[PDB]
Amino acid sequence: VSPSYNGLGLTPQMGWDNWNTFACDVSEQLLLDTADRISDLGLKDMGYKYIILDDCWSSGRDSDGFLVADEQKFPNGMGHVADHLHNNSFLFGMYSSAGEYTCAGYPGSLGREEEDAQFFANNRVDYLKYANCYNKGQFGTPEISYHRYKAMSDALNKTGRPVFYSLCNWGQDLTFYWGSGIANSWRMSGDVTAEFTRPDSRCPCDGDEYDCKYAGFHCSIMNILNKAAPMGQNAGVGGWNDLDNLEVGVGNLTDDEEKAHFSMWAMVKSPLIIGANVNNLKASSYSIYSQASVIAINQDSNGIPATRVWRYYVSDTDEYGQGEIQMWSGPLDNGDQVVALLNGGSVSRPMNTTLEEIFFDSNLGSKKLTSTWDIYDLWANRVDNSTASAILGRNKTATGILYNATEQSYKDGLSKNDTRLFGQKIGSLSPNAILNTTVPAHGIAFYRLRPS
Amino acid sequence: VSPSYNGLGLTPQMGWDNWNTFACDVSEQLLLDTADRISDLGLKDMGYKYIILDDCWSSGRDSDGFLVADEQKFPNGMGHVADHLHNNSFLFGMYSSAGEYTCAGYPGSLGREEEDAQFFANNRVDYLKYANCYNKGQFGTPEISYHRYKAMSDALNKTGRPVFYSLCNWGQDLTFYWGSGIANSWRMSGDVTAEFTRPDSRCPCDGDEYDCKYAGFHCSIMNILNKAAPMGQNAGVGGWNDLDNLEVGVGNLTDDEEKAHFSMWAMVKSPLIIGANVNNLKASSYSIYSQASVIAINQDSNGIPATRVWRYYVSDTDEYGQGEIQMWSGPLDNGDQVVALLNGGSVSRPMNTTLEEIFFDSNLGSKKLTSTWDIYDLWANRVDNSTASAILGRNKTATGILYNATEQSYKDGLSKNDTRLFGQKIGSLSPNAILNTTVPAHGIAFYRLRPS
Amino acid sequence: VSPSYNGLGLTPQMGWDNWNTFACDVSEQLLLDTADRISDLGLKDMGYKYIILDDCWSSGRDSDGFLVADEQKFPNGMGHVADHLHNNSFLFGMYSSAGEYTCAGYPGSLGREEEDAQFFANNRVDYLKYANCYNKGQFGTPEISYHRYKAMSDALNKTGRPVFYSLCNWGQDLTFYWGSGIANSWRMSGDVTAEFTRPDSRCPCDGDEYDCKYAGFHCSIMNILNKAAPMGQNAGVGGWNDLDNLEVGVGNLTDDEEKAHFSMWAMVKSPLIIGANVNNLKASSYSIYSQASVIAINQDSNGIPATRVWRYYVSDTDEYGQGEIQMWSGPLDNGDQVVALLNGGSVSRPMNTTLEEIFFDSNLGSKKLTSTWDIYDLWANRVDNSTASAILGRNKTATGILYNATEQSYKDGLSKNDTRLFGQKIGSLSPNAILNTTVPAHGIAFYRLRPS
Amino acid sequence: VSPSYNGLGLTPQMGWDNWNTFACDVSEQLLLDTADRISDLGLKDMGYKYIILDDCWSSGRDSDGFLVADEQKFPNGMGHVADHLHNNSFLFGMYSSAGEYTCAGYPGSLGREEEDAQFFANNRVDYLKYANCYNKGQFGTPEISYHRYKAMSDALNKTGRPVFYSLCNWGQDLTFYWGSGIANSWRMSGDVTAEFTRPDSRCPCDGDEYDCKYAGFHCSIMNILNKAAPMGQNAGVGGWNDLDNLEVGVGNLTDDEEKAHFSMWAMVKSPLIIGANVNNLKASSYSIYSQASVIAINQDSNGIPATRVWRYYVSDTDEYGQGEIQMWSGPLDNGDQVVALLNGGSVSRPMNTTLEEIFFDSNLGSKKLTSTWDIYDLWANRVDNSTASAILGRNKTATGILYNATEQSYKDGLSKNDTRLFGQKIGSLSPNAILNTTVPAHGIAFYRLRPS
Ligand SMILES: OC[C@H]1O[C@H](OC[C@H]2O[C@H](O[C@]3(CO)O[C@H](CO)[C@@H](O)[C@@H]3O)[C@H](O)[C@@H](O)[C@@H]2O)[C@H](O)[C@@H](O)[C@H]1O
Ligand SMILES: OC[C@H]1O[C@H](OC[C@H]2O[C@H](O[C@]3(CO)O[C@H](CO)[C@@H](O)[C@@H]3O)[C@H](O)[C@@H](O)[C@@H]2O)[C@H](O)[C@@H](O)[C@H]1O
Ligand SMILES: OC[C@H]1O[C@H](OC[C@H]2O[C@H](O[C@]3(CO)O[C@H](CO)[C@@H](O)[C@@H]3O)[C@H](O)[C@@H](O)[C@@H]2O)[C@H](O)[C@@H](O)[C@H]1O
Ligand SMILES: OC[C@H]1O[C@H](OC[C@H]2O[C@H](O[C@]3(CO)O[C@H](CO)[C@@H](O)[C@@H]3O)[C@H](O)[C@@H](O)[C@@H]2O)[C@H](O)[C@@H](O)[C@H]1O
Ligand SMILES: *[C@H]1O[C@H](CO)[C@@H](O)[C@H](O[C@@H]2O[C@H](CO)[C@@H](O)[C@H](O)[C@H]2NC(C)=O)[C@H]1NC(C)=O
Ligand SMILES: *[C@H]1O[C@H](CO)[C@@H](O)[C@H](O[C@@H]2O[C@H](CO)[C@@H](O)[C@H](O)[C@H]2NC(C)=O)[C@H]1NC(C)=O
Ligand SMILES: *[C@@H]1O[C@H](CO)[C@@H](O)[C@H](O)[C@H]1NC(C)=O
Ligand SMILES: *[C@@H]1O[C@H](CO)[C@@H](O)[C@H](O)[C@H]1NC(C)=O
Ligand SMILES: *[C@@H]1O[C@H](CO)[C@@H](O)[C@H](O)[C@H]1NC(C)=O
Repeated sequence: VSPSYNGLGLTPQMGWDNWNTFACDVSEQLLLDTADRISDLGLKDMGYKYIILDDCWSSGRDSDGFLVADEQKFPNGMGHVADHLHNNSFLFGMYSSAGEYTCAGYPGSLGREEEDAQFFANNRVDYLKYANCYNKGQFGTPEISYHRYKAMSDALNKTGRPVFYSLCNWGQDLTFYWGSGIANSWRMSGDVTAEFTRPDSRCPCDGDEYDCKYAGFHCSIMNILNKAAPMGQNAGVGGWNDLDNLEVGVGNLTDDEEKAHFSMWAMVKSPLIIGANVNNLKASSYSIYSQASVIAINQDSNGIPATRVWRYYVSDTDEYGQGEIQMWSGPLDNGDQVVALLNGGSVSRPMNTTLEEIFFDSNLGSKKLTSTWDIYDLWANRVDNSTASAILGRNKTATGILYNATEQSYKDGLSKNDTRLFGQKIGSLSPNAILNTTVPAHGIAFYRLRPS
Repeated sequence: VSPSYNGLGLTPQMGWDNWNTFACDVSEQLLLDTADRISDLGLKDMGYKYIILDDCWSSGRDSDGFLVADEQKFPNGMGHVADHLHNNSFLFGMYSSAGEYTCAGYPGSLGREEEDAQFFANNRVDYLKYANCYNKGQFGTPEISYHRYKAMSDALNKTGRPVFYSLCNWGQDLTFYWGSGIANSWRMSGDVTAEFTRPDSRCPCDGDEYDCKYAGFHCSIMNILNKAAPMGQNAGVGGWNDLDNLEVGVGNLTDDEEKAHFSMWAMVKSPLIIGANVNNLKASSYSIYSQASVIAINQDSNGIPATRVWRYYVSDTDEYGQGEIQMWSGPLDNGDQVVALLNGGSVSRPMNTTLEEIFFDSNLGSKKLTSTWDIYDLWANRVDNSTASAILGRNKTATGILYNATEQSYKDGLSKNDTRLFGQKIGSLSPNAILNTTVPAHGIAFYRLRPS
Repeated sequence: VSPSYNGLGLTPQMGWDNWNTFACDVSEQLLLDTADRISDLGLKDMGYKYIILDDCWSSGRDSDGFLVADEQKFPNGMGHVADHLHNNSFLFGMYSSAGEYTCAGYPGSLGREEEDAQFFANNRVDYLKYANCYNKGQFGTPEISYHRYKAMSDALNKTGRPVFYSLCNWGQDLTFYWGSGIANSWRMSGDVTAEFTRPDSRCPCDGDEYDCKYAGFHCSIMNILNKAAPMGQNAGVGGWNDLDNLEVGVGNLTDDEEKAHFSMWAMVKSPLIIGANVNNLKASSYSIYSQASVIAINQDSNGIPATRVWRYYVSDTDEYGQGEIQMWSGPLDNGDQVVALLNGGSVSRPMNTTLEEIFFDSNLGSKKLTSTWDIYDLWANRVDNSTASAILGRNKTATGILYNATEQSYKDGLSKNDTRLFGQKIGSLSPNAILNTTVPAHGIAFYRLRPS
Repeated sequence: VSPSYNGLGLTPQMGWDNWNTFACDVSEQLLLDTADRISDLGLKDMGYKYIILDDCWSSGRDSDGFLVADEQKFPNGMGHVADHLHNNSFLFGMYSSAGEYTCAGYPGSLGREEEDAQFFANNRVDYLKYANCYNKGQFGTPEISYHRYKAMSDALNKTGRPVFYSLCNWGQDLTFYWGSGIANSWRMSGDVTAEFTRPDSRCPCDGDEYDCKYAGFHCSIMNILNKAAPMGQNAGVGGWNDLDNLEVGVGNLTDDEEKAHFSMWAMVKSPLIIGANVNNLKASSYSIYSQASVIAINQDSNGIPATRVWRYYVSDTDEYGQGEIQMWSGPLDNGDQVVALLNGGSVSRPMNTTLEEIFFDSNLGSKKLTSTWDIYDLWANRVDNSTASAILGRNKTATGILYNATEQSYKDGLSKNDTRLFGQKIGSLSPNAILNTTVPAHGIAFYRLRPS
């Protein structure tokens, strides 16, 4: 633990990014309509405050060296978009790269940090995603990468405007070590894709290679989670490990895969950023994004990422030869404990654990191991497929259905003991007893344990 | 994507180099005769414009510190060779090393970049191959290697002469990351040899070791292709991965090995540089170099290297214990798709793929997966062994037989739909159907798919 | 061998640290009571001189930039604690980090080395544990880490006060190479835990990965010993490999595990620092800490760490799939030899060795291989469970029971031949004969061999 | 190839070092007696010119900062020893470390390069072995190690005295790349030991790990040879890979192991430095050192290290689980070829090769593959055990028995075709025929092939 370097990111950020679906194809209308839609679906009031505009937004640089927004896509300027967003209680996020160009080939900020930082402040920006493309060889050791990213960190501070600073260097040069003191969140891997396990030649580093020299992209959900496992210890209040935007609602993942993906991202205190097209979001995906129970885990005050307790490879492998089972446990602020039984195998299986395994750093005969604990299924009481369809199809309102965090912070709700945030009690676990369930293929059992 | 740093290399370079056969043994006559021969065989007009003179060309340095060409080998100077080449519509390329000496022990350019750059400009040079021998410990991190190669990059720019800058550092210190902003192409491995699979003690890094600390040489064709697989994502217009000169016509590769080698080099957008002795070139090798269909893939406008979709090891291993099968797919500018089924096994085998595998980043129900595609064998209509022999034996002319890119750029030919550039339609692939062929040992099936 | 850079640490340091049990929860009273208790139990006079106060002791920094001790925990200041300790013949140790903050988030010493060094001298400090948290990207190569730690090394020297300088960078950037010239001891791994073999996701580097890029913590006893194995050759008089505080009396290790852990730590010349709560220490653990025989090995004059002679994996694996057997041998100053037969297997087993294996660098027919050697069980004559309980329960005094090193240095005792420091002779080993024993699961046979 | 940076080391150096047997225990008498003995046994006139004094020779530094020789060991100074050596036609070599201290703890030369260099010149030194102990963190990248060793390289040059500069950094930071331009030879691994295959915990890097981060020591003969295999390509006239002093006559290697060890060291163009006590040298070891045939390979003009053609692991493993077979081939200056069939297996076995395998870089139908070659056993006509005993026991003189290179350089002898230097013709190898022999366990078949 250390204080937030800039007072922001006391919990992981939440919001939305246009990349995963719209890529370069962007506009003022797309952004604002989507913003409205996110607000209308009640996701904004769940915490999804950040509207993040990605790459391909500028047209070039003007006479003063300052950045110029592509007026075809943005005919009123950027600050105009910020204002619309602020008026609807959103926060506004923009994109750049710590290099000559951005990953799509547009002007980059390397050596031009102050001008660009000021441009973002001038256009009333709250959040900067800062990439790693075309960095002119300014990487390869922790020090050199640290200074390149400190440049913009300092540049933003100089503008006097509070800006949530999001590093996007894919974990290059061991970012988990040096991120906290200059940033609020750092990407720790190459880009995620809508694949749960699939290895990819574009993502050469496997799950064990947290110190990757070619981060790449099209990395699977399990590849990134596996890379993040040891990094939890270097995350905390004010500085988080970023496992990339959520793929829930994107591509062709199963409901089980989407739950597992969303739960784990929340349990390791990763930024929860919607990658889906909210105007073309399916019901099952929508109810996953809106699971207040799980969001509460991610938004835990004085957040601590969960720890992977064990991992075994299984003979039940998928079409890609992948198959492993995992257990994760983690402390919660109010004395509770998160537990995940993760079945990455190709077949439905029984999974089990004990109190000894759950409270991994507790000695024999200690309170936690000698007490009885109530088990809450965090996935219970999820918005059903019919209700979600109705809300998405504008027939119903989200009001009264989805938990409102604007009305009542997650911390408050936990203090008040909202069944809304704790899921449903399905039983209890006692010393010398075993917790057992059936966990679907590529699925999860996700519990919150409370003392009896 | 980013713009070409110097406006050159909008497609991968094509041409010829004396090293693979003649090594140090060089002369004005060898160069000029070969140039004429390349022109006469019609290869020049296919795109093979660059005549690259390699090592062992200088005799020392003169009183002014400037380089001096070995007058026994070059009695008229270098600019005299340039002129002959320009007159015959060739472009002229020379060699140096970012070190104290060249790999053969001749004067090197380290710390003497401006003088040497100017010398090349003064002798009207269009292309520089810039090696990595005797670099005085100026390597080991990306930064230090970047600055060493930037030195000459800057030095060439200062001369005001357009020069195609070809890096030859064998991928040391992760060149794929930093090459684009200062160069047009970069060697990404140690030297190739006329072996398809053979591991070599002089090339200690295997196919998976793209981050190699001892690049070495005598690396097999499959060793280099395997190293290049993840690097595709860091190549594009103006900056290419260089998998070293072609070994087609050199050594004792089979026809199938030569086709596979040539196709893959083209599909990953590698420089296509003839390493063969064109005055002693055999028929089968000649027809491979002259396959307009395959060159069109390499010379695709807005070029994107193909992606390796899958790779499996097989029990059919050769004399060296090597045996793997690969599938590669890649987007083409006009909406087409390149597909390669690569049999690196020791035995002829059936190979298969689907549309789902071919369009690897396409969601279910999307156009590409729901449409029907016509399959074109890119190796059809190749110059036969009799015709090629006749052309090489001067009995026939290449004119009217080989596609003339000078007369009609590859892009135009693709727009005009020249059967010359598309191969022969052998069928079509529909959703839920499987594409199946028989692929020879160490051979390839190489397709272009067009929408129906 | 090289002289001690500062004249201290001629043998490995011994003492106690509050972290392993009390963590942040500390006070003047806790420290002083514990000090008294350590003295009363006779451990002080065995060599456990250093009372090391860990993290969470400061409240902030004062107006002059100097450090300020948290007056709630320390209402008389630090020098007041030093004095009480000096008066009772203890030495006083404090904590800081070569970073912006300490690992618990309190003021760190990076860039503020002189002020902080002076503060420690002013408060009459004898020992500094200097951590690696929040180091602002000042790591990644040996050189950069070396200078960061040299900064404080120099800063302490400037104060003119003798200070035992203990590095705590977890072996990052190959500390064993550069530690000796600027420090007395260096942590060579991430934090130990009360687990003998258990792999942990928070400690990603296994036993073979001595060059670890994410040191982590919760590393098992065998994980750290395995990492230390090759490092012996870079330790000696004045500069030692530090395998972290002893876990004897902490958590739930078996008696056999505690003996193995304690013996090995001693045999490799690691600092012997009590991590146990001495006010809640159990009998068996107490008798282990008080084994004069084993301490004599650690405190050997002109100390040389032992060498691991062999290591095999066995099918007798524990609940964590871990199971290996090891033999270690090491020269002693008086011509004797330490031998350890280490059974990390899950089952009791016979273990054997010869003189050829014991004297691993001795040629055939040399004196050591041709002589006969007496075998001394170093674990014989250990304080029994009844006597220790009595001493801990204040019924008996340690005086007359525990060896007094203050009264008679270990070297003297070895010269005088105290059966107290040599254990019990259990037999002899002759050329061509085999030394065989039964070694318990997770246990050790620990011998001193003397010439007949 | 590149010229020798200083004109020395046109062939690998030959001589003797006191370390392998006498370690720190040294004197003027030991050195001079040994020198006389080496001369009397006729080894000096075989090329063993360099008498290298190792560590533990100085007593401290004098008032001027200059080095002071330990007058108990050297009561006449060092130049006095040089003179005795020059008078007997020897060359004199001394030791230092690019660090604060030497490996035994005596004054080191880091930051004091000029004074020390001048001290060596003043005492008429011809050769410097320059170690890597206590280097104050000045390693970790190629550049930093390069400059540290360039310091002394420059310092020696400044003295104007020709000095053979021998690097001893154990291959740290890829020395094979940067050694040539500043040195004559570089250690490429940790210290050798009298073990043929034995893995050792003090030498953690295996045979494949040429890029070692903890070089260590007590590395086996096969461990070092395996590390050196890829490095041949970076050695040549003026700059050689050093595989450490010869262990022939030291410890308890078999005659077959000693032959294999000596042959391979010669074939890869390593320095041939006697590590044995020449006053206690056994017959079989003596005849190995004196095999003119094999020395001629090492001392080949325009020397090129041999290439390992293939390597397979065998089921015939020794007590340490080690067992591999190797074939090495290499070009010789006069057009001949060295061939080694190396049996690292535990059992005697038949080994075979063809001309295609021997001439690994020759195409089918080329002269070398189509010609017939005469096979010469390089180990034939070796001094027998009786004659060697007599010479060592002073009964006979070496004169007329051992080849005299002082009288006739190896190059001359090869030109004159001395059966003395070629071994005995045992047959011939023709195209499509197989060369087969029986090779002993841990033994070698070592051939020179000549065209018929
Ligand atoms: O472009 C915005 C992108 O930046 C970050 O990217 C990492 C990724 O960038 C490139 O990927 C893409 C494919 O999505 O490839 C082309 C450029 O050739 C671009 O259209 C696009 O960015 C590189 O090709 C990859 O090497 C690199 O891994 C960021 O992580 C993304 O979220 C996104 O914001
Ligand atoms: O010399 C021209 C050569 O430079 C580059 O070199 C890498 C390669 O150089 C040396 O190998 C040599 C140089 O003459 O190449 C032949 C092999 O056919 C050998 O006779 C000789 O050793 C170094 O010795 C090697 O370590 C190194 O791998 C460039 O990459 C080549 O394309 C070529 O232009
Ligand atoms: O001492 C001369 C030695 O220097 C080089 O060795 C590296 C090696 O040195 C140390 O080994 C020895 C044992 O031989 O250990 C003691 C004290 O530690 C010394 O007397 C002696 O040098 C280190 O312990 C090792 O870690 C280190 O690797 C050189 O390589 C040798 O050839 C020789 O010249
Ligand atoms: O706080 C003093 C501590 O510093 C060293 O620890 C390394 C260890 O620090 C961090 O862990 C901490 C502190 O131990 O433990 C909890 C749980 O994470 C946090 O409050 C705090 O950050 C890092 O998280 C770990 O990655 C790192 O390994 C030292 O080694 C200890 O002996 C102790 O003095
Ligand atoms: C994944 O593939 C499924 C087929 O199993 C397909 O249904 C999804 O595409 C969506 O189909 C919907 C038809 O009910 C359509 O209304 C929706 O717009 C479409 N989504 C997109 C992005 O084209 C596929 N899912 C996704 C997210 O692509
Ligand atoms: C290795 O062990 C052999 C027995 O296998 C032994 O003979 C060697 O010792 C040497 O023996 C010589 C007579 O054969 C004797 O003259 C010599 O003094 C002796 N060397 C030493 C150091 O004692 C052993 N060889 C070595 C080199 O130690
Ligand atoms: C600027 O930096 C200081 C810390 O030096 C911090 O307290 C402050 O909040 C930062 N301000 C902004 C606007 O980022
Ligand atoms: C003393 O107690 C320990 C338990 O901590 C036990 O394991 C050990 O065997 C006892 N000692 C003896 C000699 O039995
Ligand atoms: C010479 O003696 C050695 C003993 O070490 C033995 O290996 C070898 O076989 C002997 N030579 C002959 C020719 O018998």
